[PDB]
Amino acid sequence: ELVMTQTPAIMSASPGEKVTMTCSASSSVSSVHWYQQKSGTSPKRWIYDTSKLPSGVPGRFSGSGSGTSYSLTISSMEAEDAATYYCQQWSSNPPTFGAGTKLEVKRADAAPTVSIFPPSSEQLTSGGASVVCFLNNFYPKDINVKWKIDGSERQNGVLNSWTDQDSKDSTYSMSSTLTLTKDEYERHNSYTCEATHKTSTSPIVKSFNRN
Amino acid sequence: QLLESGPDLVKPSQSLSLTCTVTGYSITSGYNWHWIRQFPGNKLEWMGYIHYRGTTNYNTSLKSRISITRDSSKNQFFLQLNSVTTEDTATYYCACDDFYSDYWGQGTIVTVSSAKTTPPSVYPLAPGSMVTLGCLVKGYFPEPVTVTWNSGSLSSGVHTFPAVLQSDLYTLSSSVTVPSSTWPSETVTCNVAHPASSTKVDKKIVP
Repeated sequence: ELVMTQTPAIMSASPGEKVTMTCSASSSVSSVHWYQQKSGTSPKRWIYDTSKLPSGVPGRFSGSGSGTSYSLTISSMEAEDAATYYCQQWSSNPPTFGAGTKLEVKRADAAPTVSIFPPSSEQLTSGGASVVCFLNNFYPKDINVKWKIDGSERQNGVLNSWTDQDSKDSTYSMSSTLTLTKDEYERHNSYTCEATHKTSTSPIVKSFNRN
Repeated sequence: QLLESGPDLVKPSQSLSLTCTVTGYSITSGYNWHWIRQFPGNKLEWMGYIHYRGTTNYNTSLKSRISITRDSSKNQFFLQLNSVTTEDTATYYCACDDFYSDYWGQGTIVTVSSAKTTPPSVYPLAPGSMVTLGCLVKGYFPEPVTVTWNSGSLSSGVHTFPAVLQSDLYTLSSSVTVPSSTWPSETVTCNVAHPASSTKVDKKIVP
């Protein structure tokens, strides 16, 4: 029941910039380990004994601290360092972990590529009709999609999902899916997927016509 | 080095069991062999370990439901968590380490639910200079599901989105971008696998 508070939860850094992440213990702890975890893989110990480095961890990384305050510092960031870092303690039982700090990598703003897709035949043959919309490779992550059927924001009944920051170009992608019944789908005509990001004053629109 | 294995869906109140088969080193020679899990939300929790000798050490808050044992002869150790509840749904990893070094497995998801396995329905997403193609995988349970394009030859330019739960069923979508002059000239197919129901579907994206 020894709480580890990591702050901030999310933070972004430009390549080459110094980076420091904090780990605050509710009660004094003698040691502290740090783990790195990238999207899709498993954690990997990054630092043991609050400040020692295991083979394979860049020297740009270093840890320090004592009592109830510990920290992980990156002297100079490289895009390869983007991941989530967890601190952990073995002083008390059980060996608690912090909630992790997600380190985002900053980069120039990039507009999203928008694609909209009408329901497929196979689906419409089961009474289903899901309209899908993809917003690929944009930055910053914060963006907002808006659905419109026959010119009216079809607000509720939408499922959105974000990918983690791309490891190659450092951007984000998202998917928006509005699910309807075959019958309600064939009852309307204009289907528009409207995306408002930081890269454009006016929203980027994309839309098919059921015909 | 380490690979985790065991059933995907386990009913509440029952027991959860996993096997970690190690290769390249005798688990009786050295290292501490741990079981660590990560809950949806990414919160981590060390569950326990067993020394090079059958001596064990468990997380106090699990002491009454957990058991870690091994089979030297087969170079594998196991994990049993009794009386599971939905709160035990997580990705289970096995690992080993000494003061200076650690090795982990790929991790294996286990869902604790009374819900029943449901195969997914794969639908193609064709367009309303590169072209963007899609593939909708919906109505399945539990996780995970795997999606590849053209059996993997089309790996780059692929954006597979995290599944979203709704009405006790997951829905997921995947996208791939290719040169306008490649599709529909060359066939682009999304391959979807859903092990919990032993499902393997292929949907050619038709214009």
